[PDB]
Amino acid sequence: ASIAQARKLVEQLKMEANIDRIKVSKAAADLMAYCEAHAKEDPLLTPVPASENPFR
Amino acid sequence: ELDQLRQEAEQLKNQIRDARKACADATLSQITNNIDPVGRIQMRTRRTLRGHLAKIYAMHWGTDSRLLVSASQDGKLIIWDSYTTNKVHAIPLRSSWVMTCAYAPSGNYVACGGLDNICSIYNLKTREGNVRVSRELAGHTGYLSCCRFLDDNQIVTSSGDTTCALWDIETGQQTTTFTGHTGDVMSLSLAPDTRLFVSGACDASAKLWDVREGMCRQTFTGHESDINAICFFPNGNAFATGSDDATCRLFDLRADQELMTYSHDNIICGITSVSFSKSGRLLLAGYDDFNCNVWDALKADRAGVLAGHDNRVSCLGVTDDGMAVATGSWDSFLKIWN
Amino acid sequence: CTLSAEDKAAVERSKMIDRNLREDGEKAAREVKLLLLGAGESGKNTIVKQMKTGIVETHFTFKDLHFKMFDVGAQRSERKKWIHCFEGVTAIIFCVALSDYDLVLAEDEEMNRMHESMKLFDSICNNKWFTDTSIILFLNKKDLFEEKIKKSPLTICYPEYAGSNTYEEAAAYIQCQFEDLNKRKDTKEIYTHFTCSTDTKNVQFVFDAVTDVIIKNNLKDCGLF
Amino acid sequence: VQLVESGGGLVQPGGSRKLSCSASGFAFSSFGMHWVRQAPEKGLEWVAYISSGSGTIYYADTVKGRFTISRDDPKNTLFLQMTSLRSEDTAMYYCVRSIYYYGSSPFDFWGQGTTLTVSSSDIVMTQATSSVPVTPGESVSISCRSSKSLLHSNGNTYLYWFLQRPGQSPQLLIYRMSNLASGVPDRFSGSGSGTAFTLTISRLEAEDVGVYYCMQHLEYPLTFGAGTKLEL
Amino acid sequence: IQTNGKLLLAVFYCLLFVFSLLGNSLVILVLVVCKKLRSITDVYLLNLALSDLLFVFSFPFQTYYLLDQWVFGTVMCKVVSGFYYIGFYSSMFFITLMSVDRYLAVVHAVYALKVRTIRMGTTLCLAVWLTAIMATIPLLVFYQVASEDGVLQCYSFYNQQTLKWKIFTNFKMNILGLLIPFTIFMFCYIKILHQLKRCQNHNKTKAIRLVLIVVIASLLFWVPFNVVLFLTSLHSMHILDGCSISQQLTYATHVTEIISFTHCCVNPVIYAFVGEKFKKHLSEIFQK
Repeated sequence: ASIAQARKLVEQLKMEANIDRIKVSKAAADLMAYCEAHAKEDPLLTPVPASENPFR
Repeated sequence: ELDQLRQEAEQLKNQIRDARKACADATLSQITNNIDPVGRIQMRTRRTLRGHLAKIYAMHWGTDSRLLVSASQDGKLIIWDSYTTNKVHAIPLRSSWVMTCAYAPSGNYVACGGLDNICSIYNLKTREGNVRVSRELAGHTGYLSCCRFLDDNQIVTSSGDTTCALWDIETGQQTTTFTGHTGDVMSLSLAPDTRLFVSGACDASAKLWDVREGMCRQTFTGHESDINAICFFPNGNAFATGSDDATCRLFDLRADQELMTYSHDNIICGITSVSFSKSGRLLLAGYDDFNCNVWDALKADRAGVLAGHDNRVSCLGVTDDGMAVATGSWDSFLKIWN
Repeated sequence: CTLSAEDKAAVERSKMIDRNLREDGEKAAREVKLLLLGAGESGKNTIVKQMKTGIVETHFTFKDLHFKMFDVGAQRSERKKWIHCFEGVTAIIFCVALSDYDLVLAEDEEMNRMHESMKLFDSICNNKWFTDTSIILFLNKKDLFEEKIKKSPLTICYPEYAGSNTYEEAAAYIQCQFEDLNKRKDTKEIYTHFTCSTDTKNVQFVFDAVTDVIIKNNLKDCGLF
Repeated sequence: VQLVESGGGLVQPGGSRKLSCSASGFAFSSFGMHWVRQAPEKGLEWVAYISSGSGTIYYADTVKGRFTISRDDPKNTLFLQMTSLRSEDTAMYYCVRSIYYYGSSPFDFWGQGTTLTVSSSDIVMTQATSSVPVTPGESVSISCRSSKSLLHSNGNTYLYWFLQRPGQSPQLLIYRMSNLASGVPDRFSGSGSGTAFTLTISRLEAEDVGVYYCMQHLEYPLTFGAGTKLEL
Repeated sequence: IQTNGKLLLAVFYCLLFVFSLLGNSLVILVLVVCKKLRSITDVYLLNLALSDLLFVFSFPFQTYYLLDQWVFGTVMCKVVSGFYYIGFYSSMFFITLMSVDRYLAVVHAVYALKVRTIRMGTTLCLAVWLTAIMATIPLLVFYQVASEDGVLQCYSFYNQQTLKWKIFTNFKMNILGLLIPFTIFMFCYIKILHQLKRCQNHNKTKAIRLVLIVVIASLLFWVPFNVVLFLTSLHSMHILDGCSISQQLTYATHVTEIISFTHCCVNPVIYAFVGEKFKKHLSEIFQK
C-alpha cells in the first residue's frame, strides 16, 4: 500500500523526467511572437474607437 | 526499501531541478527589456449586472461574447445578456452552495456545482421553454471547485477530493480520472487545443494533464501557498497561475520552469481569479483587496487597476472576441469593463 | 424608445425575472440559517433526528420561524476553502460529546477526542469569517457522562482539574473551559445546553438562541445597538 | 407540445363569443401568445397578442376595441373574447406561441386551428410572385418585398418565413432572415438586404409543396405576405 | 429684554441652521448616495432627514421676520408657513413610526422579520407624507400678511369667528399632533426596555443607554413646546388670563420655539450618527 504508493510515485517522476525541454530563450521567443502576431487584434491592449465598440 | 524509494524520489527531483537549471540560460525580463510598455490602461464600468442577492462565486462568458453566466449562493444561476442587461435566463439551483459555473461552447448547455459534490448540466434550448437539469454527474468525494466543457458531451471537473475527472455526459459516468495531486484542486483550464489542460491544487503545485492518454506530463512548483486560479496563454504552450501568496506565476509548457512571477509589496491578500487577454499581453487577476489588477505579461509591471467593487473580487473573464473584461465580485454585482 | 418589439418583450421577460428574484430573496431573508459542526461522533445525527454527498441540508419551521440547517460533516476537505461560504449564517451549532474524554481518537491514543474538539472549536469560534456570528454549543451525551464519570476522574483529560466527581461540577468545568476559548468576548455569544435522547426542548433552546441573535442583529440595524 | 383550440361553428351576424386555446407540454406562463386568423381563401392575418404575465395586450388596427384576449396561467389556457362579428370575421383562427429573448425563436409552434363562420402607416408586405411552378430536386427562390427597411440599428432584421402544407397548420422556417427553425431541414435558407428577402430551396421534396408566408416583426401590428403557392 | 434675547437666539439661529443643514445633508448623502437604502430603518431615517430639511427651510425666513419686516410676499408667506407645518407633522409621524418599527424589531421579532419590508416602509412613510400635507393645508390657507405700525408681518390671521378655529387648530397640534402619537411613543419605547431587560446580550447595555437617551431627549426638546402651546391656547380662550402672564407667555413662546426646533439638529445625530453601522459607513466613506 504505502510502499506501493511510493513505488508508483517513483515511476511517475521517472516518466515525468524524460520530457524534452527547449531553451528558455525559445520559450520567451514563442511568447513574444504570439504577443506580436495578435497585438493589433486585442481590444484591451489597443483601445478601440467608440463606433465599433458595442459596450457603450 | 521504502527509504530507498524516497532516496530515488529525491534523486529524480534533483535531476528535474538541474535539468531546468541547464534549460534556462536567461530570464524573461532581460529578453523583453527593449520593448515599449503597455502604459497606463483604464477600463470603465460600462455595464453593471444586478439581481444577485448573495456573493458571486463564478462567472463564464459565452462563445459569442454576448451572453454570460453568473453564479451566487442565492441558489440562482443567471444567464444575462451583456449589452442589454437583461436576464435571458434564471435557473433555481437545488444546492445554493455553488462555486463553479460553465458555458458550453455551443451555448446549448450550462454547468454548475459546489459543495453538493454534483455537477449539474442544464439544457438551455428545449421545446418546453424551461431550463432543466440535463444530467447530474456524481462521484467526486469533495466539493467541485471548477468545471469546463470539452464539448457538449465531455466535461472536466476538478474537485477538493484531490482529483480531476473527465465525464461523458450522456452516459453519466467519468471516463477518465486524473489523480496524483496532493492538495485540493481549486481550478482547471482547458487549452485551445482542448486535449491538454493545467490544474492547480492546494498543495501549492500545478499539473498538466492530457485528456486522451490520461496522465500528467509536467508538474510545476514554485508557489509558497495554495493555488486558487489557473488560465492558459491564448497560444497554448504557456499558462498563468494565481495563488494565495499574492503572486501570479507564469510558466511555459516546453521549458517546464517558472518563466515569471508577479508581485508588488502593496498586495498581501490572495488571488481569487486569473485571466488573460486575446493577445496575451495583459494578465487580469482579481484579489481579495476588492480591486482587479492588470499586469503586463512580458514586463512584470502592473499595467493598471480596475477598481469599483466594494467587496472581494471572486471571478474574472475575458470575452472571446477580447472586447470586454467581466469582473464578478462578492458584492453581488458583475461589472463589464472596456 | 429606439427598441424593437422583440427587444421590448425581452425587457418585459427580464422584468418578470427580476420580480421573481426579489420574491425569492425576500423568502430567503425570512429564513434563519444554522451551520452545524460536530467533532466526530458528537451527537450530530441524534439531535438532527430530534429536530425532525458533500452537504446535508435540512429545513424545519418552529412556531412560524423557518430554519435551514447545513451539515458539512462529510466534506472531509480543507475547511479553509469552503468555510467562508457560510459567512452570514444566523448561528453555528457546535456539538461536543462529553463522554469522549475517556475515549481516544481513532488515529491512535495520542490525542484525546476532547482535545481535538477544543482545537476545532478554537479554530471555528475565532475564525475571521465568524467574527460576529453566535455559537449555540450543545453538550451531548449528558447521561453517559453522568453514569460514567465515577469510573474515570476528569483529571486525566484536564490535569489541572481538582474537584468532585459529581455531574454538576464537572459540567461547569467543561462549560467554563469551552467558553474560555473565546478570544473575543464582546462581539459574539455562546449558548450552552446539555441534551439527551429524552428531552424535547433542545430545539426550544435553539429558538431562544436565534431569537436573541435576531434581536441583536436588528438592534444593530435599527440604531438601538 | 400541443396547442388545442376549440370553438368555431356558425354564428349569427353581430354575435359575441369566446374562442378557447388549451396548451400543454410547455411552460405556458413563460410563453407569450398570439391569435392569428386566416380567411377561407386569403392568407394569414394577425389578430391578437398577449405577453407573458399579461403585461401587453395588443390588437390589430382593424380589430381594436372590438376584440379582447386574456389568459389563465393557473389553468394554462388562452381565451379570445369576441364582439359583433361581421362577414369579414369569417375565418380560420390559429393559436400561436412565442418567446422573446436573445436567440429565441418566436412563432415557433402553431395550433391545429378552429373554424368560425359569420353569415352576411403599417408596413406593406408584397409577395409579387404569388405563383411559381416547382420541379422536385431543383432550387427555387421565393422573394418577399417589404415597404420599409426591416433592418434595425440593433443589428437585426425581422423577417419570418412560414410554410403551410395543405390541410395543415403553418410551420416556421426562418427567423431574422437567416436563422433556421429547429427541426426544419437545411434545404431551406434565407437571405435579404433590408428591403427584399428570398427563401431558397435547394432540393424540392413533396413536403416542400405548400404556401409560403412572410412576416415582419418591427412594428407591433404584424403584417403578413399574400402567400406564394407551390405548384408541381 | 426680548430684543437682547432675540439677538442671542438669532446667533443661535445661524449656528442651528448651518449645523442642521450640514447634518441632514450628510445623513441623506450617506443613506441614498454613498450607500444603499438597505433596511426599513434606513428608509425611515432617510425620510426623517428629508422631513428635517423640510423643517429647516423655515428658520431663515422666520429669522428674517423676527429681525425685519416681511418683504417676501403673501404667497411666499404661505409657503414659509407650509414648510414649517409640514416639518412639524412629519416630525410627529416619523418619530412615532420609527418608535413602532423599533418596538416590532425588539419585542416581536418572529413577526417583525416578515412585516418589516421595503414595501411596508414605503407605504407607511407615504401615508405619513400625505397626512402631514393634509394637516398643513388648513393652516396653509390661514396665514396672511398685514401692515401693523408700518411693519409688514406674515402671521396666522384669525378673525373672531376663526378665533375658535385658532383654538381648535392649536389644540390639534397638541391632542392630535403630539398627544395621540406620543402615547404610542411612550408605549413602544418603555416596552423596548422591558424586553431588553429580559435578554442576554453584550449590546443590551449600550442599547439601553441609547434608548434611554432617545426617549429622554425627545421629551426634552419636544414636550415643552406642546405644553406651552396648550397653555397659550388656554390663555387665548381666557380661562387663565394675565397681562404680565401674557407677556411671559410671549417670551415663553419664543424660548419654546427655540426648544422645539433645536430638534431639527439634535434628532439626526441621535437617530443616525450614534450606532455602529453609521460609524462604519462614515469610516468607509473617509477611506474612499
